[PDB]
Amino acid sequence: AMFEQMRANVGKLLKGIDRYNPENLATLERYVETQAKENAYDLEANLAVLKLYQFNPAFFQTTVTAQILLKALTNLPHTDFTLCKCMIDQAHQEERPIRQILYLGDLLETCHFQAFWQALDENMDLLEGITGFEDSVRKFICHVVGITYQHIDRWLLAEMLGDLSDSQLKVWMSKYGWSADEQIFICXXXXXXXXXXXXXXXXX
Amino acid sequence: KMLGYFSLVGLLRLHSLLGDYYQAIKVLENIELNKKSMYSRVPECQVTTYYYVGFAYLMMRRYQDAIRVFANILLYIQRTKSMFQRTTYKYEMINKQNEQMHALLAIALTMYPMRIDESIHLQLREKYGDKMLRMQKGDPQVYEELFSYSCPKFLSEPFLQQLKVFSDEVQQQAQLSTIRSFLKLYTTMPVAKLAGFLDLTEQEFRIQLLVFKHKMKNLVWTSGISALDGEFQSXXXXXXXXXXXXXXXXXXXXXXXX
Repeated sequence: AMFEQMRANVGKLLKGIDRYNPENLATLERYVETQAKENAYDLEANLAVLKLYQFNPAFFQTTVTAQILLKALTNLPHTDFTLCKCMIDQAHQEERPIRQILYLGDLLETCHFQAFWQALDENMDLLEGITGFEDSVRKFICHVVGITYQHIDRWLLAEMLGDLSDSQLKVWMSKYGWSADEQIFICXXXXXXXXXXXXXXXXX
Repeated sequence: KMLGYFSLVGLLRLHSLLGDYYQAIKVLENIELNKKSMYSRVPECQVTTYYYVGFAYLMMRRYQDAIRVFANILLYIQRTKSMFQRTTYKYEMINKQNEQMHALLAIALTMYPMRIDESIHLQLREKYGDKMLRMQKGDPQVYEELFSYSCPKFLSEPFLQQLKVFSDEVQQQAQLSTIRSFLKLYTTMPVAKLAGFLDLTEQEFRIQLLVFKHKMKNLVWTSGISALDGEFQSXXXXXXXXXXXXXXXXXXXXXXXX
């Protein structure tokens, strides 16, 4: 679709110095919109966009910036979200809704999943166009769960994944191969020589 | 090419002051050039390069690279705790700049290892020593207050550092270290003891959350957490022993050679 069609041109733009010309923002912003709708992704292009905004303040676009940050979050545990923050100055991070989005990201980074879902205005405008946003977040959560739990309450996992029905929970357990148990099932000679040498050294 | 390298370093610094983090990092990556030309031309240039490297390290998550570059620019306490003493050849203004760089490094330096060193630094000032004490205490209330009082030092341009971002990030890492320091080592631990210790942390509910969160970090390991019981459970050895023996021998060698 559109993402694949723009990919070549954007890649070429990023290979050269035109990536520093704000006249190319219109093209890069439509590219970001396509990433959201098709659930496609291009970090390099998104960082280039943020850079263009920082260098040419008058072009700062709230929606595109918010989508870039939200998509970056969908790429956790990778450093995407942190890199984007490095590309936005304090004044802009403090503006609505960038401030709110960074706050949500903070909940995810600090792994406060229940708090995240609670604070997440499910009917938030910016989220509607970001295809698969909620499921992408769940993948990160399952990544963390697979690392921090040996066993976990079935009810607790569903809560952490955004208050899922038992049927929806089953989808994620199936995806990572977790199964319920009692509950959901989730998960000489050389040395001697060395001593001899050490001893000799000590004696000496 | 030394002059060109200096131009790159200055330009990179300017970009950092008014410039994005990644481009500056790339410039730094190109930037390093043989030591010797810099040494022949002037004492100071090398110190400036070291400072730039330290800044890059600070921007970088790792504090290790910056720790080395800063010590070379200025003397730093070595692994095995031996004093590192720097040359005084560089011009006095440059030396003052180097001292400022060393003061900046303390922030990187504390992260690198240990522990309570300010011997090279003047005893009288409470700005750095007080900060060291607060870290030793392990209580944020003192740490937070230290930032609050020496708010002025952090600010020193204002747009460039509008929000104090780096200091806050550093403090949050600093708060976590003490809890890991108990570092488990107990097969099974009473919940109440954990609660008493986690209570000190600002969030009351953190231990249910703060304890599980620590496990996710992996700095400290918790066993049986989230259990119905509610009580946490907590060749290789030979290798460790051999390592120690090696260190002992090394110390002896240095003694004999001396």
